[PDB]
Amino acid sequence: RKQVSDGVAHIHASFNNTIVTITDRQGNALGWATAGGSGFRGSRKSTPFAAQVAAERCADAVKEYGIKNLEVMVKGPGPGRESTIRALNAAGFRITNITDVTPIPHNGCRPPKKRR
Amino acid sequence: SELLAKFVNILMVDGKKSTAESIVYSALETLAQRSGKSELEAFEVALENVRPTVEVKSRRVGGSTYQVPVEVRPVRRNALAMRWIVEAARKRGDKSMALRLANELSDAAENKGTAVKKREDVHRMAEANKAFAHYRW
RNA sequence: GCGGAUUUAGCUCAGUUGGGAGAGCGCCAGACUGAAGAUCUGGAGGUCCUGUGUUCGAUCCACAGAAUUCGCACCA
Repeated sequence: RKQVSDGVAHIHASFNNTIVTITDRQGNALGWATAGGSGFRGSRKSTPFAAQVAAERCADAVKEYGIKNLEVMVKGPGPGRESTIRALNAAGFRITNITDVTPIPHNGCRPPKKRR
Repeated sequence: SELLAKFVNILMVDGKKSTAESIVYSALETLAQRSGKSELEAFEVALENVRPTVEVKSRRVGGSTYQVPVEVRPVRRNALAMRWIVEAARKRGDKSMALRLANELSDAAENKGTAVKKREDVHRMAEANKAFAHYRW
């Protein structure tokens, strides 16, 4: 009950399952959601649909906090990425700006077994 | 009505339409005597309640066969509704033929039984795989 | 000996507006699958420790008894 009114909408999109974490201008997450939090096991969570439900719920939960506008920050590729976005464009919030803050590293990290 | 003309054919075994229409119209007669409603109106509603909307098909997509939900066409819903009503009628235990149809058309409006179990089973298979909804087709 | 806790359908347990006996698992069947599995649905399954009393009616109150468990007490 801090009525943030405006904040940021982090979208951790991945091939495993997208996870949304709404926050304020500072960066303190007010609430989050994920396909797993929606009830999905682990294989169906990656679906773009499980991303829409996670985006809307993560949003609605924030509606309670009193937030109206948010800034989406997309990270990492994967199904449900664009789905989570449009899911946010709707709901009860106003997407003021979208940004692809996907890290995509430079040079000094040994890739995992799957990547090597 | 063409619907009634189509329903009398599925009850026509060995080409005896004269006797077929005899049991049909005799059912609508006893149907109005048992229920205070027009035989025609009580007939249509009976076929409307027995119709699926989304059917799940099996498809090999790369590795295994996934179940993808798909919409049904209006031409098959009429056939199934007609077929499942006559089969359920021949399942009743009343000797009178016209009576098996009259009661079935009534219970079909009340909704409950095996035909309903299959309706729920299919409705359950659907939505259960909502994770495959994006494949509307 | 004494006190506390516990004593519901096979198992594990919920159940105090006293007036519905119920859930999970299990068992059987159905659906599904080539089929088996898993999941979903359905059914069966209860002297609800025992007796008596209290009320119009008690699993759900009182009293008495029994069993389980625990602390304590006893132990040339």
